[PDB]
Amino acid sequence: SVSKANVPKIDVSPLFGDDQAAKMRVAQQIDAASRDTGFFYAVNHGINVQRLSQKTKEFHMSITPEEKWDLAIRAYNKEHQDQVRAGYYLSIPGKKAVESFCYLNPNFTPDHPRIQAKTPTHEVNVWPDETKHPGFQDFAEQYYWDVFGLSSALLKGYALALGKEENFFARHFKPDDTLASVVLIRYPYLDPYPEAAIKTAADGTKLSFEWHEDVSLITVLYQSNVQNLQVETAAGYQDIEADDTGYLINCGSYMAHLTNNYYKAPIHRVKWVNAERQSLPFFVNLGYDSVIDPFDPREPNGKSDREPLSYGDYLQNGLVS
Ligand SMILES: N[C@@H](CCCC(=O)N[C@@H]1C(=O)N2[C@@H]1S[C@H](CO)[C@@H]2C(=O)O)C(=O)O
Ligand SMILES: [Fe+2]
Repeated sequence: SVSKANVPKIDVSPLFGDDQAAKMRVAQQIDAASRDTGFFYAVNHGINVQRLSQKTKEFHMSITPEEKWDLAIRAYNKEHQDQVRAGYYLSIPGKKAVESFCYLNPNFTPDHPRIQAKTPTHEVNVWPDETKHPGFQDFAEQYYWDVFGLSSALLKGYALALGKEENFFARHFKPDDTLASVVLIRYPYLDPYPEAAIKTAADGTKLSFEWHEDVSLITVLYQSNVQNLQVETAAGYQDIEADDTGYLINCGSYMAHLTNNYYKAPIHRVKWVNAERQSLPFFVNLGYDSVIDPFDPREPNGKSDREPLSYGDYLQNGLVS
């Protein structure tokens, strides 16, 4: 069988406070995890994840085919040419099992300057009818800000881990312009399960999704308590244990770029499991114009031979790829 990946549980609660040495001890743990498998569980994070799971389940289980077309991104509904990112991503019964709903910064309203300019990667969220889904929009928007807050705290820990001041990343992660997204992914139980929705890896493993690096600075993920994720290490792919009380954290490829691969974006994949479950990532993205100068923490002078890349260029390029 597959070895279990080392995915430590880190109490991140000091990152919300003013005990600087305690924050450094958290930063060390983040450093160690980042340099090992690239994953850790954030615990004592303050978010009500059971309620998140319950509200998300109520939504997934009550939304109708009519509503899904009405909310569909343009890959599924040609009428919705402005919806590249935000909206409903339909299942295809007999073929594609997964379905999801993505939303972006609630501050991307029609009057937002980037929406007015039609800047790539910015969209105004779409929502189901309030009467059919009472409280869902308000809950989902509040969740965005709850997970934004956790993510800001985690970015302080990453900054300290890399030898920087604690606002090194967080100063570019702002409510008025963050390109961060929430995705509410449903993985269904199906009997029989469509073979066309099952991929097989080179090593024989049945997959729902093949290997990838995340398009993000960091990813902040809640999942149901059903083991499914694997990470590629030198020892081969290893199983990441489930923990539905914590947030699974890893770096995306923007972090790898900025740190000259000192904090790699780990390659990971999703095993096929025939189980009704949830995968609720928050992709921590900066602003469209955010640029952090690449560096290299392994080098005495900290200098890197990588070219600066704006977050908006990174994201546009990554989402297409
Ligand atoms: N629409 C988003 C970007 C979504 C990126 C994405 O689709 N991620 C993969 C996916 O689906 N999975 C990975 S992350 C996560 C596991 O690696 C999830 C899963 O399948 O569980 C946006 O515009 O910002
Ligand atoms: Fe991923």
